[PDB]
Amino acid sequence: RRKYQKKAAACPDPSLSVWRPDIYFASVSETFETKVDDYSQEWAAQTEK
Amino acid sequence: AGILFEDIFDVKDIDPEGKKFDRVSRLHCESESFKMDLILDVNIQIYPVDLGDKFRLVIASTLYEDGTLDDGEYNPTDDRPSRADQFEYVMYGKVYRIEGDETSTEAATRLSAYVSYGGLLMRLQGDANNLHGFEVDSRVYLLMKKLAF
Amino acid sequence: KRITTPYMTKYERARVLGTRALQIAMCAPVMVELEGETDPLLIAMKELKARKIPIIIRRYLPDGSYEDWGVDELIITD
Repeated sequence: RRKYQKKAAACPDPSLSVWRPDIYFASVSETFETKVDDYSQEWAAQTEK
Repeated sequence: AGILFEDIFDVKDIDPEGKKFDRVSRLHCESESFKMDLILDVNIQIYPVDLGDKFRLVIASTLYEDGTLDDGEYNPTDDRPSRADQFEYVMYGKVYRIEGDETSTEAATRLSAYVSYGGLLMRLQGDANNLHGFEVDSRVYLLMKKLAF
Repeated sequence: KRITTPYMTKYERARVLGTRALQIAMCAPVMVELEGETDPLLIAMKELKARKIPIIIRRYLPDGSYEDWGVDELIITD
């Protein structure tokens, strides 16, 4: 019955539902992480040269 | 000597893009001893340049030719006999971009230099071997003097 | 067990620097070395910079629970 972990039992909750945003650092929203990761992919290609 | 660059240029075209700012002429040039171009803005009331005028160009980091000291502060009341002002037209401003056509390599053979002399710009594109001392936000002098031959 | 904001919000700073400026005025004891100004708010704002204001803040949660923060503990922004 290990497919209760292959199929995840739910989605993992957001980092603002768990781990409230004023106390736990880097608990940002899930569209803010995509913006920061796209910018860290672009910056590491434009700061290289 | 704190001479970051020194060459002899020849004006081939004046303001081809056609923007015509007052008191300021844009001077596209080519070089002689290097393989470079030059896109410089002058002040045309005081130091007039026409097309077909050769003039030597010096970009230096300090004006004191007795050692690189790089003071920064402008004193009109002090004059030293070791200035590099045997030239005629002297500007001052800082380098704001350098760019090149690198393809996963470092310092490709066509490097640029964008200097902003208080508002008057400059593009000195050429080989990377001739533009070593240009770092970004380095405050360099411009020194030019009209040749006649 | 105190899990609230480590930082001092603007309303916190308003009430602290207001009461402490009235706790400088009404001939109350001043607690910093000064140069001779005459406005209570400048005294109470130069005491916040020097971590000298001794106030405890009862941050009420909506239940009725209160946490006791000291002004010394709260990181003020610059």
